[PDB]
Amino acid sequence: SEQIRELREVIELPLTNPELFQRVGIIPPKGCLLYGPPGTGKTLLARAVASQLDCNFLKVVSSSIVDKYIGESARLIREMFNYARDHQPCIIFMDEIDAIGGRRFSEGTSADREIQRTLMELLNQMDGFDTLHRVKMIMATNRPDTLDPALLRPGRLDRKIHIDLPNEQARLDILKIHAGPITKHGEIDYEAIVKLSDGFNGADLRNVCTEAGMFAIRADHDFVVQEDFMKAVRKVADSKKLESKLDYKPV
Amino acid sequence: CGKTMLAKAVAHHTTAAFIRVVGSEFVQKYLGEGPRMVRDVFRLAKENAPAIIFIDEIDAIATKRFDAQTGADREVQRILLELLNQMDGFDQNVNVKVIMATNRADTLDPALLRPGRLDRKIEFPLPDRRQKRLIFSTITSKMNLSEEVDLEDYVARPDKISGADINSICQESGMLAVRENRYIVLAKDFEKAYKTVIKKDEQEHEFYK
Amino acid sequence: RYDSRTTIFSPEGRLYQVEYAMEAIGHAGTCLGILANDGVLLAAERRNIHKLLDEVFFSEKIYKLNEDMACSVAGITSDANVLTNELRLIAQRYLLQYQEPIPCEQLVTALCDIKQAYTQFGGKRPFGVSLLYIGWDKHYGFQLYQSDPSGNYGGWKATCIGNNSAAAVSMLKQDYKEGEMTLKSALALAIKVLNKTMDVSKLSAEKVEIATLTRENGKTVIRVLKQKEVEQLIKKHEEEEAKAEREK
Amino acid sequence: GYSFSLTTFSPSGKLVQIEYALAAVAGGAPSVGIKAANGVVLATEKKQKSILYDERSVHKVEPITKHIGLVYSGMGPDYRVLVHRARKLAQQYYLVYQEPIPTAQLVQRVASVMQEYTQSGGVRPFGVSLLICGWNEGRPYLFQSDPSGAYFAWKATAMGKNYVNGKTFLEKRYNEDLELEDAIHTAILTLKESFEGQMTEDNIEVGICNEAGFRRLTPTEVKDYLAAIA
Amino acid sequence: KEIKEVIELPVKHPELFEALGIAQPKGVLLYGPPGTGKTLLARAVAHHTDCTFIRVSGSELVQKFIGEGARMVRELFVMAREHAPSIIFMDEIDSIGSSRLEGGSGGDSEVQRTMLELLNQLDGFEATKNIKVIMATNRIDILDSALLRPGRIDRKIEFPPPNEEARLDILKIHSRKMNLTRGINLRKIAELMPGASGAEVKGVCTEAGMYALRERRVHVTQEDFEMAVAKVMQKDSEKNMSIKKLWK
Amino acid sequence: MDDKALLVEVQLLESKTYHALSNLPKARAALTSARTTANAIYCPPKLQATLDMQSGIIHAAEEKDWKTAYSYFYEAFEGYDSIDSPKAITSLKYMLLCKIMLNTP
Amino acid sequence: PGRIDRKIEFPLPDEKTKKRIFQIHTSRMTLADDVTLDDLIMAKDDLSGADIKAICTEAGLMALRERRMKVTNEDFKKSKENVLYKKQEGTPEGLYL
Amino acid sequence: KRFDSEKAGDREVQRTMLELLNQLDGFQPNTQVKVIAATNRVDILDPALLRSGRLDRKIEFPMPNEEARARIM
Amino acid sequence: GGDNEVQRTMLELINQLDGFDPRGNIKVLMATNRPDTLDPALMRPGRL
Amino acid sequence: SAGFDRHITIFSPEGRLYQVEYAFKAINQGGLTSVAVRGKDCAVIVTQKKVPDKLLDSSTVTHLFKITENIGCVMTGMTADSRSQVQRARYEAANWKYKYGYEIPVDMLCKRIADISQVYTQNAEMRPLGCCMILIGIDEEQGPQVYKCDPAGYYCGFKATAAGVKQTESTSFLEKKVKKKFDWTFEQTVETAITCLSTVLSIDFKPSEIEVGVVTVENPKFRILTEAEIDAHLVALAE
Ligand SMILES: Nc1ncnc2c1ncn2[C@@H]1O[C@H](COP(=O)(O)OP(=O)(O)OP(=O)(O)O)[C@@H](O)[C@H]1O
Ligand SMILES: [Mg+2]
Ligand SMILES: [Mg+2]
Repeated sequence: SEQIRELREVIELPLTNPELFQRVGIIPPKGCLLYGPPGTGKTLLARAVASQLDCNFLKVVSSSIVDKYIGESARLIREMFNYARDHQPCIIFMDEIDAIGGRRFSEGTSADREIQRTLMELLNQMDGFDTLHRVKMIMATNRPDTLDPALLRPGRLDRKIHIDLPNEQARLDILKIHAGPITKHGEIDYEAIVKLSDGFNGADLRNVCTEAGMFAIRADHDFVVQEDFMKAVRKVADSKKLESKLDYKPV
Repeated sequence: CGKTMLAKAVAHHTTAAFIRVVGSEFVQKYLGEGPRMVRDVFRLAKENAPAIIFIDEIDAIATKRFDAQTGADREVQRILLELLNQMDGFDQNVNVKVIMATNRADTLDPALLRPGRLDRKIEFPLPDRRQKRLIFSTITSKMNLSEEVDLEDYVARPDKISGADINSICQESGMLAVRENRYIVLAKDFEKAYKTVIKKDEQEHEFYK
Repeated sequence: RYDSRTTIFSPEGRLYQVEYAMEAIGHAGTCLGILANDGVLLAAERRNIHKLLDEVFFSEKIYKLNEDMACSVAGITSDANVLTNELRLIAQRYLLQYQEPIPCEQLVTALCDIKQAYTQFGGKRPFGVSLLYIGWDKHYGFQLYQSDPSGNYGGWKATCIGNNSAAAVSMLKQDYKEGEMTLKSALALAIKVLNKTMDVSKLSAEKVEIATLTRENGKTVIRVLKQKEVEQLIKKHEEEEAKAEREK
Repeated sequence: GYSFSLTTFSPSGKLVQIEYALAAVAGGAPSVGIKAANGVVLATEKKQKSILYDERSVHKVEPITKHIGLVYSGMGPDYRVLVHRARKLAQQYYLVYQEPIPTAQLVQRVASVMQEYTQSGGVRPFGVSLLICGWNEGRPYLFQSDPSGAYFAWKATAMGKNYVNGKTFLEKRYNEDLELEDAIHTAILTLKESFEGQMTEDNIEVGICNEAGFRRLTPTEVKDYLAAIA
Repeated sequence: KEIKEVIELPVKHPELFEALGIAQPKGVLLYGPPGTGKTLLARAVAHHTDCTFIRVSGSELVQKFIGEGARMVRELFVMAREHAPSIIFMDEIDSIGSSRLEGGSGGDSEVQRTMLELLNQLDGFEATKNIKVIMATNRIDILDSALLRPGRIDRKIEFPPPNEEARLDILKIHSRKMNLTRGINLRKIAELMPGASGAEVKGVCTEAGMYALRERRVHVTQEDFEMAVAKVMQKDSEKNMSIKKLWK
Repeated sequence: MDDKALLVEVQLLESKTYHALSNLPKARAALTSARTTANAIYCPPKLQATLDMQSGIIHAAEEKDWKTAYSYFYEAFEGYDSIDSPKAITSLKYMLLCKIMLNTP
Repeated sequence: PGRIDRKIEFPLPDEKTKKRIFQIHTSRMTLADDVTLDDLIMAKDDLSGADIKAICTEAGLMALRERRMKVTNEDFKKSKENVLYKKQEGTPEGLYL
Repeated sequence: KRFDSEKAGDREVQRTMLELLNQLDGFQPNTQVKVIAATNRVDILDPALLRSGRLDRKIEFPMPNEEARARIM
Repeated sequence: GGDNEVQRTMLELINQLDGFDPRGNIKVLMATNRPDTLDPALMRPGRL
Repeated sequence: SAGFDRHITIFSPEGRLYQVEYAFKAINQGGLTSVAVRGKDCAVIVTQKKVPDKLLDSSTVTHLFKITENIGCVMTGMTADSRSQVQRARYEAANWKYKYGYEIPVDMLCKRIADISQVYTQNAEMRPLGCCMILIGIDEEQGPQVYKCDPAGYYCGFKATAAGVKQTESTSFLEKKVKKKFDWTFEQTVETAITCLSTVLSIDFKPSEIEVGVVTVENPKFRILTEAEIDAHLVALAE
């Protein structure tokens, strides 16, 4: 609830009101950095910004523009603006800002400026300095080992915000969303699920309600009994514990 | 210290064919593509008008200083050799100009630094006094400040500021009034925007001083 | 490769770590001693003569060591102070034992056995220091010796240092004297040799150093001669250039 | 690179790990030292990371004997080792000779201590350079050691960060004959060249040598000295 | 005059080497420090050769695909048989032609694959005639010891930095179209260069005339040169002195 | 000679009288030689503001640079802050004149 | 073996068959009677067969350089210098004895 | 991992690859034409190209532990 | 990139060696000098 | 970049060295935060406990460690390296009384601790004890003090102190806290020592989840607070 709105008017007020950007005069507010887990945050609260106007979305895979000689990439900048010119502030949704095929380490093998040959030219040429009609960019990625120290100026990552994985009570929010269109009795103590649940991931609590229906396929439950969710936590959360490579942090 | 801005300022009031090239997209893989991209620039340049070739950074590959008894370092070394061959090789005279920009210049090759190839050497200081006044004037000239809060109280400060961070101060106080719904800077935020960007001491672990 | 510790031969007799140390002394100072009847001399060069130093010792390259011997130095300064404090401590051990001064050869071999012993023992370093020797004894008189990082040595009549001033050895043979080896004939030879090798022209007196050793009434005084009489020695050689152009 | 270690040479030049140890000296706090006609002035820079740090707890100007002081530019944790070494070493002269040790004699011996950690290999060199002062036999002295083991005799110098700006300052500044009171005036004026924003009575810390012995200045005088005297 | 002996003389008068009874030379190497007239002498010959002149810079023989990056070198020299007298020139062989290194994922094979064809189209089963090569680069000791053999390159020609008599003549060429007033001595200015490159004499000539341009003046005095000497000539400016005295 | 601080006086005083005789480019060259001479002195503790005023004078005589010459006049007044009052009061005359001429009254 | 059955070394020559190298490459050139072939052979003991062909061509160029047809010892004194100055100074100093 | 070129080569394989990607997203996931795939090395495949509604279920095959070896023998 | 077309021929060899439709009476002999640098897909028994 | 000196303790080209500054992020696996506050003539340690099991006891959990009768400390970092650090602290505190005949100052003890942590950096071949130590004590003619020792061998005494995971958030609160000139009358100290940790961690803890060590000019003995009077100070701030 704090981050529905902290991202809202930092995008809304510059696009709705460009006239205050001549009452003092600076064009520059070009969006926040959404960093944290994968979870459901990257895809779902992007649709929370879609609540008023918004729409646009499109998609930025962060891969088809990152071709090496940037004479093509600068055309691949303005190729995406062929639809962003068709409107008012178009809202270029951008997925996996910092993600390449595989992993990204420091400056050794191909974990290099292949982003930053494109990336520092985007914030120059997409919007802000070279711009058209107060289009808004929304940076969002969760990996980033190497970054620009000049990215922290007002005009690239004007304000940053971190997404956290647990709440133990926004579980129950996301739980009752996924305990929605599934047939049951209303027999469910939903907090008795949550206290026995240890998932700590919003995308993986989606998997918990999925496997509880698999326990409902078991023993011929057209409904879902309250035991099936307790069966589901012991199957899903144990499968989460049995995976290695547990070092990931966005910078 | 305002390096690339000076290159952009030449491109307005010239009648040339300005060409800017980052010094990073030819240090890539695919052995042989690196030195050919140097040829692809100059064949495009010398076929054209009086032109300006602005190489952005060669703080990267610019220095021999050893014989590489390794692999994939002579490919690093030979791009300079291709750069020298089409800079002061044959005559190649008519109306080609080359501008480069780096950090500390003692690192790079002394073969580059002979005059006839790199005739001009220009050093950039930071924001000294009488130059903090001029940049504060011009940025706030095209900015509705409209107060009686004097800016020269921040001219006379120590903690020397790089010229890019002066641009960050005036834009941050623009955010630090509009976000609070003000149609004018009141310059009580201007103290906070000054104290924000000056804190780049990070951590340093309180160790090795 | 074979650039490991010094306790391993290359495939064929080429101790690479010893060769790396013997090339390091060419990028150092410049020292030379000359022939002399009834005397001997040393000559050195003042490096980094920047105007914010004191020189409180007024003797940097030269270290008077027993009573009638001194030495130059060339190489790593960290190893230089170790050897000089060791070498003075050899000569007093001999003097405590026999009540007679050390006769100028087996002092050198006493150090050269220490300098060798770091090439066979452990993973450390050889001494990266070569240095000269001047002295007088009862048996042979005035002498010159030349140390090496490997512990090898050798007597000489005129010698110098390498990659800095290896061309001076060609000049010492071309302007060689034998017999007519007085001190004033040798000091005129010294300022001429340092003129070409030190590439800074006109040879300011603050860049050089001259130390002598004579034999007077059985005392063997050792002179580190002051900067005032360096001046009239340089201007004598500057006069000889204007006299030599009369043939032109 | 060859380096990686201390007990072997490079095929071309010198020991590389000692050169890397000097890089930690240049990344330290700035310092300055000026030898005047009647005394030597030491002055250094001392800023806390926060307003919480008690400034009167750990000191920079540190006396060795009653006529010898010492500062540094490097890492303070390595600094406390060779200070305690130089204390006990200075007493060993006094137990033998019954005479206060001259300033040229410690630097023979303290540099031989910093010599010994450049050996072996299983050890690291220091990351600290020093400045040693004192007024023995009338004439005052000002020396400088290094982690390699060499030493000097300065008229005036400056270590730490931005030392090239302080050196070109002092090259244009330092004359031969001034008193100690004029020497502190140009020793804070060279600290103002590379310091941070505010300079209070707690940001600097200054010690002096008279012929009446070594003394470090309390902040009562240093406030009154920096009060509008440039 | 050595280049006349190897290029002009076999082309103009081949019957001399018939009567004398020796083979004719075909290999020229040019070396030295940078800025010592290595590329004028290519262009001066090419202006007066009365012959085919084939310019090959030493770095376009790699392309991007293996095998075709080599074979055009074989197609290069066989095209020189069409214009049957010819001179082919190399730019800056510090590229391909360096050293046969080891295998593994180190060195490079394809650099060697091109180099072996250069090693063989002039010294293979079929010896060529009336085709002469000129190679020019610095870094003499790091090109490979299979094309440095005197079956391949017959003339190795240095280019030392010019003398004080020679710095005067270089100064007269570039100050020819420059317009000097009077009371001006070029020999004094030539003595202000303790070992200049020779190519930086132009940098003095351009910057001295540049001082008159900012004054809206055509007159050039001796004061304009003496300010331009300190501008062009610089130093490394090795700071902190601890590096110097670690290495005394 | 070897003394330096007297050269900065005589280079600056000639740049007055070449400007006083209405020779603009020769006063420019005498001022530029005064700048590169004044870079190697202990302190020009008052002569800096004396130098910085006539940096603004000759720059104002171009009738082309009415912004940076204002900065030279202002630095000269800051050097004249209560340590030379007769030369300080005339400094306001020039810097206000440069702000009139910049059409910002 | 099975593929290659002979391995043949070609070492640098001796002081005996080197005479045959100088003899053949001085077949059809006007040779003055002052010369001795064994001067350059015995004094220096390092150099290839392709070195010797370069010496014979360089000494012939020295005769036209000072207006001559016959070739004397002074040609070979300057030629044996000028050819051999393309191989570096030395290896190690007098450690071994 | 698809890479750019200039001499065709792989520049028909992605037209065969994307046709597999276009058809698999071409129909709704109504279970009747379930698709099975199997590889030996994961690090060649395109991970962001599957990820949501494409080939999605991970069925790894570990090595037999102790008794699974004794069962197979 | 690299040896792409070689891998397509090499993997086609694998799927007609084991997989669906076993071959029956086809015996395969291979010989090499450098056995270390071969694919573990061929090192599996059932193929070799 | 790194490479060069990321296994053993040698220098990096121009920079520093990494194995010591990897011990600074070796504290954070404890998952804990400690706060020390000196405002006036008393001194307060506060540190939470984290008990994840009912079979786990209560008495054998406390990180408050009594060094001498007038010197107490608290330990962060990993657990096993912390207790061996305390064994040296208890040992050399008694050697001062034996050699020199009086009670050791709290200032002198952190010199003796950080010099032992110094040798492990200078000389190699021992892991350098990834834990942090905070001291309090009463000094005659000097008042109370708060000291911190570091794994690198650094020490500095300072008024308001945080450690563990949340230094940069708690010290940011305490810079704004200790800027006004309010007096610190032994409950102004404790209530700020609670509410700083209570808002940075965001716990506003239940009474049985912490520890509070104290020392005061009146009774200079080191004192661990009773659970009953911990509740008394907790009901004092929330009136
Ligand atoms: N002796 C000379 N006389 C006249 N001009 C010279 C002389 N030597 C060098 N130059 C000048 O130097 C430039 C040519 O450079 P040069 O022919 O020395 O190539 P180079 O510098 O040897 O090649 P590289 O840069 O790879 O070392 C020309 O501007 C030329 O006028
Ligand atoms: Mg730039
Ligand atoms: Mg050239």
